[PDB]
Amino acid sequence: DRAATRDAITKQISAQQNQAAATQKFDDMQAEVGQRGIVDQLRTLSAEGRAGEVNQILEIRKELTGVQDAIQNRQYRAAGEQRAQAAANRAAEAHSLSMAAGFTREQRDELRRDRDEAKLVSGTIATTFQDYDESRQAQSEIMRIVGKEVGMPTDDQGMPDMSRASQDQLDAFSNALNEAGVQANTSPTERRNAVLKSLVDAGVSSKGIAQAKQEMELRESLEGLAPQDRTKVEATIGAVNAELDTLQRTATEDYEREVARNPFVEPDKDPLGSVNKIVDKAVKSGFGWEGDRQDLNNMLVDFATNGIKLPDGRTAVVPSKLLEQAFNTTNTWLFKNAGDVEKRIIELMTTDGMTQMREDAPTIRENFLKTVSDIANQKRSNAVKVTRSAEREKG
Amino acid sequence: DRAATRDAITKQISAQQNQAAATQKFDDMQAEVGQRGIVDQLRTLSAEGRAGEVNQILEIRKELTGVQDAIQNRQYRAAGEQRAQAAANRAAEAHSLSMAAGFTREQRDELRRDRDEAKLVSGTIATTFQDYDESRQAQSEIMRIVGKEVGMPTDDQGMPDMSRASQDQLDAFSNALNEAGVQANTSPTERRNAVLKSLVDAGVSSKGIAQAKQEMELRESLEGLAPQDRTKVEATIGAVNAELDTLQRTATEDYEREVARNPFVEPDKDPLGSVNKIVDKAVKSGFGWEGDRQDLNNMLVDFATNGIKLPDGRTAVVPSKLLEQAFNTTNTWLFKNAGDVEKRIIELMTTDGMTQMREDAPTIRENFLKTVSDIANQKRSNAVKVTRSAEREKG
Repeated sequence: DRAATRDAITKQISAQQNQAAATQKFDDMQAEVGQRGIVDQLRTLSAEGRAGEVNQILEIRKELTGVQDAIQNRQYRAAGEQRAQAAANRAAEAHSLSMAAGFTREQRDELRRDRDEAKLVSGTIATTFQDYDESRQAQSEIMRIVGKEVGMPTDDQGMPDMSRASQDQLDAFSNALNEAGVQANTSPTERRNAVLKSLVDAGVSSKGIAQAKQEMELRESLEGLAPQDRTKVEATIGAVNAELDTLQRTATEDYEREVARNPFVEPDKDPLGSVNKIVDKAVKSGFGWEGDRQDLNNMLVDFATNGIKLPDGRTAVVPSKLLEQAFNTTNTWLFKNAGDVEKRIIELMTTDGMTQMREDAPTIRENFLKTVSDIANQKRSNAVKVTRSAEREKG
Repeated sequence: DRAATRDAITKQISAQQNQAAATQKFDDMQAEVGQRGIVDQLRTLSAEGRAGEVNQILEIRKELTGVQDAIQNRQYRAAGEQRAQAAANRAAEAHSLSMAAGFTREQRDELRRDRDEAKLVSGTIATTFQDYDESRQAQSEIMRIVGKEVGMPTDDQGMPDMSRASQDQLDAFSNALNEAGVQANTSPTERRNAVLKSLVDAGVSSKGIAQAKQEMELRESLEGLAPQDRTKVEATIGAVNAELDTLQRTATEDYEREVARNPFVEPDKDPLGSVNKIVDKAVKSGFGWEGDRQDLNNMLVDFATNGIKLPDGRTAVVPSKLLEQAFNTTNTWLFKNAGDVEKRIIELMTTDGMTQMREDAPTIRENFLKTVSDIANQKRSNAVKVTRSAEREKG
């Protein structure tokens, strides 16, 4: 548990509560309390994935090949995006842990703050849209009932067809609206300002506000499109983002392989419980500490918790397999006292190649974070440009 | 493990990281993460093999014999090429190990460097094409959807037929492009310059750059061809390379038989653990070392690791079966002390025929390497000439 005093906690903590609320709301929505729709998986992680799920809800070899190709492309893109996001989250957590040596915000927590603001924006927008959808369906019930009562050309969804509805056809709906209902449906403006206020309540930099406004314009444009036109637009967006996706995924495999090579770039809390077995290797037919197994365990967990005092004047946490290979010598009789083993680990951590790898780890970590941030920014930028160009061209 | 200090490592190490990245990317692509295409094996080792796999994806006795003949010829050529490549790789590794006696680059590592540059070029180009293919399919989804919407003559692939598409037919695609999409697809230029920069990042001699440019021109020409015309062109390339393939394969059997004859041309790390059994033959009813089994093992592994001091002033590593036949005499009582057995092996390695075979091994090894390099260069040269001539003749 944490016993630290919050005190002012002006930033990164109100955002923490807001992101906790967003996560619990997403979990509750995914749990599907009661009976609802979502026949398919309906992950709704992103706009492209949500459009793919909607399509899933919806000569012969032509369509047989086309449907399969669409499914394969959508699944590949979504899997790549989600794996990249998870890897970036893990890398950001590792970078924050590494920087937390020594509320000490600096550039690392600045990057953390902007990424968390983006995550908060995305979660809040998804929650707002999900909440709106239920009201849309509830009101569409009455739109369909009224349309059937007066009688308009309708399809499986029940709402009168936009293309087939003439002015006289829409006159029945106008008369019904004049009669009762009073459903203004003006939310497409009020909505975003409300969200803005919530963001103002949370505290967001101008970049996050711009991202939220762009998400509003693109989401409203997408909602205004017909299902077929919406699918066409989202698939064109996927095509124009394909090269960015390929660059992002390739960078992710490169950086995760580098992580697999480097323990310093990614620590782990599991080996904190592993070190005990190494203690056993100091006892079985071996001359180690003079009956100081508890002392050895305490000093090893301290070293794996706070780190060794590097001679340069810094403190670095020793990883697991480097520690065990340092302990595993040709004959254990050489390493008996605590001073000897700490001198051994100190001199081994000061290896030239090991040192170079140590200061290489944060650089590659921050490069990975910067690259994924730039990839996301470029994806959003090309998406907003294409969507606004299409909207202008249509009308 | 290796504890050497990298320090500058300007060459052959950045290339090492790049080739490691290429190999892991190839392994990941071959693993087929998730669901994708590639109904057949789809090895995609070379252009000819990839074309054969594509054909595999695609009176009566006429076609029955023709398909079988095509499959047999393609399989034979691909198997010969891959076996030759593997044998050449093993020979190059053995030559590097032999030269490493005594970062000592010389002509052997110059040949290694140029071969590694060629391998890096091939791997990077294959990875770039594989990455591009997914985007091509994703965008072809929308091209097919739009073409079906407006309505062009189409086949199982879904894209409108090039020959059947008139100017008026392509006017629908032009209007759709003016409408939305904004898919420039200008990569066929930017792509290669990007690769060039990566090569500039890696560090490549001018010959490698020329090879990469030729691979670009031939790959783009192949991509521009129709499937039937592409098959015709690749089969003509195989026919014009058939004599080079025959020369290459015959040279490979000759040189691998010579390797089977000569241990000096190809050592092995396995007998390093085998020598121990010979030690047993020195104990069972035999007068050998005076209780120095560990000393004998240490001296034998040293001899098989660093080599014996030849009287000429050089150091050569003794092979396995020559060693065991040196030890296996008519009566083991003659060879008891270490000095006697080392004198025996020294005088046996100085045999006139054995010596001649010793200096014959590197010569035949480098001849094999030069021959395979020339075969590859001539194959690429005739391929580029035929492809450019065909491209000029078509248009």
